[PDB]
Amino acid sequence: CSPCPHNWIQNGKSCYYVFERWEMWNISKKSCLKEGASLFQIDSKEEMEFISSIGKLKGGNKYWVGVFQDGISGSWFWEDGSSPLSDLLPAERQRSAGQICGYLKDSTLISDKCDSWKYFICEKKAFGSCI
Amino acid sequence: DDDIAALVVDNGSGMCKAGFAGDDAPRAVFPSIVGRPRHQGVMVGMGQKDSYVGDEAQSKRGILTLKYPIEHGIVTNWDDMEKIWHHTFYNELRVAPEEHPVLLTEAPLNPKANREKMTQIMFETFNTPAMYVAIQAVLSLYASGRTTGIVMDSGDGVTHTVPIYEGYALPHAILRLDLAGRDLTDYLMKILTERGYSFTTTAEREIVRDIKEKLCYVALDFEQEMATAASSSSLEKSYELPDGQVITIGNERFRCPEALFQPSFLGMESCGIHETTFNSIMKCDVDIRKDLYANTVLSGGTTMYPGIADRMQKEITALAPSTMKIKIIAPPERKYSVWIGGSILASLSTFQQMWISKQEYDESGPSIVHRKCF
Amino acid sequence: DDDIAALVVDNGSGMCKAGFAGDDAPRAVFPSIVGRPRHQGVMVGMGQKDSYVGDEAQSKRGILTLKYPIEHGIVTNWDDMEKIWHHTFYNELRVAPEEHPVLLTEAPLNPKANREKMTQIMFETFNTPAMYVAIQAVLSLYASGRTTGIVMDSGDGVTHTVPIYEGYALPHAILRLDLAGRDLTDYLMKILTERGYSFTTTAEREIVRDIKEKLCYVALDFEQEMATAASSSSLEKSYELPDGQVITIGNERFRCPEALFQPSFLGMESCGIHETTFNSIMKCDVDIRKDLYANTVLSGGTTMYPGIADRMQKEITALAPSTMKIKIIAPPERKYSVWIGGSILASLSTFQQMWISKQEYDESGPSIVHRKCF
Amino acid sequence: DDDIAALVVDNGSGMCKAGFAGDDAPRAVFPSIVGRPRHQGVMVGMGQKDSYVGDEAQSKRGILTLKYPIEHGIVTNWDDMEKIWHHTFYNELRVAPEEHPVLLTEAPLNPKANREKMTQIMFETFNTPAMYVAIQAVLSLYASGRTTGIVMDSGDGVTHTVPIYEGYALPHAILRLDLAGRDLTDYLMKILTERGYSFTTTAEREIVRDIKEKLCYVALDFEQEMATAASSSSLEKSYELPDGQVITIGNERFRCPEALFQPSFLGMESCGIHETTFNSIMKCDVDIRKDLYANTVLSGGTTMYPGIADRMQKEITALAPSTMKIKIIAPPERKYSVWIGGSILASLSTFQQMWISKQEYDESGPSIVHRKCF
Ligand SMILES: Nc1ncnc2c1ncn2[C@@H]1O[C@H](COP(=O)(O)OP(=O)(O)O)[C@@H](O)[C@H]1O
Ligand SMILES: Nc1ncnc2c1ncn2[C@@H]1O[C@H](COP(=O)(O)OP(=O)(O)O)[C@@H](O)[C@H]1O
Ligand SMILES: Nc1ncnc2c1ncn2[C@@H]1O[C@H](COP(=O)(O)OP(=O)(O)O)[C@@H](O)[C@H]1O
Ligand SMILES: [Ca+2]
Repeated sequence: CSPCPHNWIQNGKSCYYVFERWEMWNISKKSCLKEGASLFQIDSKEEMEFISSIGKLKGGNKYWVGVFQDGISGSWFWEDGSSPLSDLLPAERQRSAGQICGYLKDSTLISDKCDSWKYFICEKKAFGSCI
Repeated sequence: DDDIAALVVDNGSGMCKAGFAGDDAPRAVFPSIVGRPRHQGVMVGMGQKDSYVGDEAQSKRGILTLKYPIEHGIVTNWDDMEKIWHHTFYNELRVAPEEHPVLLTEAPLNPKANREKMTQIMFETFNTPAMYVAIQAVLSLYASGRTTGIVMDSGDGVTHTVPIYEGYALPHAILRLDLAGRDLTDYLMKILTERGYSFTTTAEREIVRDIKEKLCYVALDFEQEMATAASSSSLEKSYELPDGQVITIGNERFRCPEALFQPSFLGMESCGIHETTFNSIMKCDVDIRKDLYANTVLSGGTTMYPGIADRMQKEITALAPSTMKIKIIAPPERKYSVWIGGSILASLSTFQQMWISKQEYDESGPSIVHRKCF
Repeated sequence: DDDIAALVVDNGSGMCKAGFAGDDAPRAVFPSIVGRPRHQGVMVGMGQKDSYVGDEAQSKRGILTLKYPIEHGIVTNWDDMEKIWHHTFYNELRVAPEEHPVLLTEAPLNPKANREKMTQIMFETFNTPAMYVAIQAVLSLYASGRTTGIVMDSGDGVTHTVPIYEGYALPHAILRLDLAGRDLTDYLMKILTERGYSFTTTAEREIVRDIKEKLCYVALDFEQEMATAASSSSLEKSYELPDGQVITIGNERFRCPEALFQPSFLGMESCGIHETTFNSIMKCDVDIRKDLYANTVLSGGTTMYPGIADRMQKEITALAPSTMKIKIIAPPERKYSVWIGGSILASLSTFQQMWISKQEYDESGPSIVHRKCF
Repeated sequence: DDDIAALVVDNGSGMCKAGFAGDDAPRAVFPSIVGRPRHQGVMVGMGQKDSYVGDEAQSKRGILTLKYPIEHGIVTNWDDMEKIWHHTFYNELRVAPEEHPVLLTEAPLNPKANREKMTQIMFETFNTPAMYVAIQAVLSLYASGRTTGIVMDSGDGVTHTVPIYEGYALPHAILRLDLAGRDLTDYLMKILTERGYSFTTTAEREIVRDIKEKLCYVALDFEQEMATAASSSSLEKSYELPDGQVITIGNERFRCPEALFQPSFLGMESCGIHETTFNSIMKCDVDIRKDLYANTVLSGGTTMYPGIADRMQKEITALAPSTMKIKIIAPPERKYSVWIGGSILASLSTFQQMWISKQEYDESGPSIVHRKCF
């Protein structure tokens, strides 16, 4: 139908879906795949600033995001495997065992364990209009 | 001029409906509550109506208080009730009660004492030329127009199933349910509140009510529906609160109405509708049963859920012997069906003797309306 | 000659305003302080009045001291207060109080004790026929003729937001802000000092008061305004001191008024007017809210600054649901609003019964005014 | 060394109570706020902790800002909570999380989602071997050890009546009440500000709260005492404020607590506690009800005021039928009894399987705690 199938929010070119439920990162990816959506990846601050619009979604929830970490290198990429700019990348802890692809907790990107459950957000291109 | 109509007023638990006979549907329908400022306090001037409620309360919402003088569909009080009747006549109908006959309608177990009082008001204060006392269950049936079948009537306060064979309702078959939309909304509130919303208030009451009526639906399979819910994108539907919050409502929509099917949600021991239907059937003769099964009729506000009909056929068919044919029917605007039947009976030229008259009030007293008449 | 006028004395913190009910605006208006030569010094001759204050004090500036019995609206001491009243009646009004029923205004959490005291003075010393006492905000609200809305009142001493539904100030929602008015001027003296000016004195405070009212404005954006300031050819405006000094002003301009929006300038913990409206908004029912958002009015002298309405609208939407409509209404001569409210209510012949009589005063004591009336 | 404690931590709205199971009382208690200099203003050198709160802020009172992640019991924000827990174990408990299994308690209607979140934090950040999260109400009831009865449980944020029959709490029966100690504290400042005083600020809330406990008593007869008020010398009892000031109190003393009986004071429509209990009792079977009447247990916090029991007995006697036995029981120091329940529950060896484990977390995710257990 319209630029976004229902229950999706549009921001410019993109369409976003905030999942009702918790899924694992990989799992949500498969789920996202079903739609033909992807996980959301944040190319710009502008897009990141839009996240706040999640804020109305009740409370902040952690939301799985595109960025993934290699493990040996620990380099952060998105599913497409581009490089996030500095702004996107994660924050530090003293140390421990474990770490995986980022989520979004409200304002800022974060990292966690995949095995854990988190809400994921998917992104698709809106049917951009041409005349 | 000459000729007379019958005023058809059904004194609903929540919403009373009244009109003229011959009308297809009630001219008036308004809240049946009483309400004031809880806070009050005070002002320069007034111009307020202390406890109209009515339309104005509903618009009123935040300010006012609600009593229902007939919550359990039973005139719990005469003082307020007169007010409803007064409002109905003068305000909404803008008829003079002097001119026309009225049919009041009554809830099913209405103790023969109140009936006399119902009558005495109409004669005494109202001074109607004549009035009839009706049983709303009946009037609903009258509207339907079918002799045999087993109809499920779920309204606001109460749910019944009644087998009907030629036209006579077999008393014994019937069984009562406490549950109806009345409970449903409360429940809706309660589930809503878990998530974090708090819908404690009366204003909030009405908000909850709105949410269920548009929003809520009945599941094909209760179990499947939960399971789906997890994946379910769809269920997520938004509702905008009057303030401007937007609150999201997935699962509750199906869970709420489910209660009718499974009363234990609400903590009713009582069996769900389907068990009800089966039971009422059993109670009757083996021979008759087929007739009911073919003709099941739905009725009342609570029956309006889309999906009910298919669930019912699904449910019943499992229960019933594979031979027996099962049909389900649901007339389109059933909620009104009570008023409708009332309307019809009232109008009846032929039946007119049935109406209760001023003299009869005098000689026999109001009790006449109860005895060897309605 | 007959009939009577209501003497609507509004005892203001800084300014007494009083006149006759029915009048469009306050007749006579003057600063409430008490002052006498601090220095004194003697002379040959006399012909100075010890502590009139009033107008004569203002031009008086260097010579006099000040004293506000009415400090925070609340009448702290009766003796001076009576002096004000005597002056008001006799000097400005030139009218003898025995003749006219009078309504007095009083501040928000004014204790019962003082209210009674107010009555004693009005009856005993003045011997007016009857009095009424009023609560200033309601008089303001009365003046408006707004049944519903959420209003910002900002005057001299205190700033409130009260939502109203049906002419009812819902007590709970209301909140107070310490600051107004005063806090602006003092901040104004202080921020001014830093530049190198000293405005410590009383005369100087008067000077300082002068500047803010003409000089100051509020910004579209604090952050943006601050950035701009460096360029700002504009802000630089000059103010000539009564001695004849000139000063440059203008980063000051926006900043002082800034206080209301972010009290931390003052060091005030409390939240901004904007957030204060929001807090109040939530306090009310969700249902009521659209009404409030739609009807927002600001009241009081502090509300007069140009630009506020546009700012407030902007501030509030940012708060608000997005869907919801926004309106900011500001009536033109609002400062006088309280007095006007004084005049209308006072002037109500219909209402006249409210007027408190010496008979009640003697029998009931002054208390009758407080209890069951105003 | 072998065998293990259960770390029983009680995340209260205002206060956390914590310590080892089997412990007669919680060892450590401290406020739940977050607090860093509002003013700040730098200096030379630091040494301060940005927002420890707990004990130290309380001593800090003038300086600091207060926040409750735990506002209405429910944890709104994880970080501060992470902080709160960090303090709990390390600073106050001086225990290490890895060593001991921990219980955690929860507000009544807690969203599942946060349950997994709570569950998440302790394992991940704390790296506790195993955890249990229990419902505070349930622990309290555990503490009583009363299989049956009806207990009135009034703490800080909320008030409940929970009928209990045979170790089961019947969910339909139990109603809520927003009003609770927090409202009382706010309430009391307001009426005190009424006469003289102004207790706007955070410190002042603490001051009033101090007044609140020592000062407050319930009145035998609301009406009567007011009559008593004029004559009463006794009421006048005096309090000295943290500066110099010594303030007088006395009518407000009873009046504040009055709210529990009359919620309207605070603007609450809802029925009083006496009201609440009756309704809840009616909710249950007639047969059972005798039980609740015999056993009514007080609980929490707000129930401590002397003389509540008899008034409570009185009100209920009035409500009840004449025959009925009524008995009120209030355990001597109930506030803790929430924590008490935990200590036992945690401490239960037999029960020990009950605890949630790292593996159950690991397989199940966190939700195992929520699902099919606590
Ligand atoms: N379209 C609808 N869908 C679902 N429920 C409805 C609908 N319309 C009304 N209801 C519910 O049914 C009730 C009205 O039905 P009614 O037969 O008038 O009940 P009663 O006769 O017992 O008052 C209302 O309480 C409402 O909650
Ligand atoms: N035109 C104006 N622009 C800005 N501020 C004003 C204006 N007129 C009055 N004020 C300020 O508002 C105050 C008067 O408002 P008012 O409502 O009378 O306060 P209050 O009722 O608390 O005494 C004065 O202290 C003055 O500083
Ligand atoms: N001795 C007492 N007398 C009166 N009130 C008390 C007393 N002790 C505590 N309180 C009040 O009860 C509250 C603590 O009770 P609690 O059951 O812990 O509440 P919650 O569990 O909701 O936090 C405090 O807010 C306090 O104001
Ligand atoms: Ca993108």
